Amino acid sequence: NNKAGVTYPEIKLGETGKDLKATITFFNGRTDMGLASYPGKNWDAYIKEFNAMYPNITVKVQTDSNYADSALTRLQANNDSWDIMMIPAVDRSEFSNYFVSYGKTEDMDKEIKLANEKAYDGQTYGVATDGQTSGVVYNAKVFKEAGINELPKTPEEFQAALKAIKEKTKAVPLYTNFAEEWAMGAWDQYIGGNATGDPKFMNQIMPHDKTPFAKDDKAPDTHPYAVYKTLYDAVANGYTEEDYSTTDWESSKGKMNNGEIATMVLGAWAVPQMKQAGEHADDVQYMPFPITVDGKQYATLAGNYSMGINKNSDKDRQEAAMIFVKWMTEKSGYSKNEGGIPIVKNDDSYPDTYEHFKDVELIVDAPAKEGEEDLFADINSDSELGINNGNGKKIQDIVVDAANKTKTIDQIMGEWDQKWGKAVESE
Ligand SMILES: OC[C@H]1O[C@@H](O[C@H]2[C@H](O)[C@H](O)[C@H](O[C@H]3[C@H](O)[C@H](O)[C@H](O)O[C@@H]3CO)O[C@@H]2CO)[C@@H](O)[C@@H](O)[C@@H]1O
Repeated sequence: NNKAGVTYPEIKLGETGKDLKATITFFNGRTDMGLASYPGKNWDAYIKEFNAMYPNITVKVQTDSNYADSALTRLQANNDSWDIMMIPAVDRSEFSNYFVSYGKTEDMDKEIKLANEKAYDGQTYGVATDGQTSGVVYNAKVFKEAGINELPKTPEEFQAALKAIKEKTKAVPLYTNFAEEWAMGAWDQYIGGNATGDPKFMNQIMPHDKTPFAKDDKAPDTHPYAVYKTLYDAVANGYTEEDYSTTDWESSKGKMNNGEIATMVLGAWAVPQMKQAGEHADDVQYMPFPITVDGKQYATLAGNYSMGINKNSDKDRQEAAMIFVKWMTEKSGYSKNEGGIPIVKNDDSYPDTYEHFKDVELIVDAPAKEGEEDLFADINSDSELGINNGNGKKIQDIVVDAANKTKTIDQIMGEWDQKWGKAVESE
């Protein structure tokens, strides 16, 4: 939907669009970085640097809490109040209904990592702010006070860790952030590569499997089951916060930094935010999610939120926005301050955030089989599980079910399997 016909591979930073005078609006969920008190480089700091190269492209930022729903509402508004947003849970087959293409996916694949993540039909509609993994944020000082001198790598070792933390320390062993739906929905992030070591599990096995959530009796501490059982067991064993209904996200950052929370199950993007939330940065560390597959640990490599451009925006703003995105990708250093993997395609660097990952194999999810690019998304929709789509409510239900002992983890996963397998048959 490119009005200026300028594509991302064609943009020569500091040359292209130097004649443009426009104001563009950047809508994202980093409310922290919209504040003057951000304990790092905030948005204005980046924009000031961008303006040294493009002084006549004014970039303004808007941010919203509960971004996952606000962005969806903003797309329904169908207006010009934004030029760049972080793409929300829009299906691939709908990208071209909202966003401007950055180019052919085969061209963008020479420029960025993950060019086919936010893509459809050979066109790329999203550029990730950085590369992400999911793991566990943990306070190493708390871990030392509890006698834990090596990181758990399996679910049983993880629960034993939580038992030691609760026994020997005052830290909340694992904080759920139940009250944040996105924080609960983030458990979906662990069920593919992390849990199976198989890049083909998410997009090629799950849409052809009626029971992806059942326990794997050949390796019962692997596969999606083991992921969600970890959460179930943390709550049921009494290793989480006393009141799940009153969790608070912003204050949990400080509590992790000061050793009042021992672990939180979050992506790498969360580590600098909590390192910075207090004076004890060096106690806040990042570990692989504790699953091991045949002696090895794996982490899915997938994008953070991707930057998408409004097809409503006029010709000048579309191009200015593409120039800003390219500047964020190639120049800003944002990935390096926000716990990110750089998105420039053949940048092999990585922040110190991954210093416990030296033995971990990062694997990008395989795409769908040729011809089934929509099969997973359709199954997900029919089943209403919303896997990796923001449905945190299904995760909240586990916390409630575990805390109240109304259902076993197996009953819950069987219920998911019924809904998923019915959807699989429908499509
Ligand atoms: O699931 C989509 C996407 O989620 C990414 O993680 C997001 C969170 O979903 C959430 O939006 C979080 O918002 C925070 C923000 O980082 C900061 O802490 C601010 O103060 O508070 C808000 C919550 O109100 O931001 C992270 C990072 O964008 C990430 O897990 C992706 O891999 C994933 O696809």
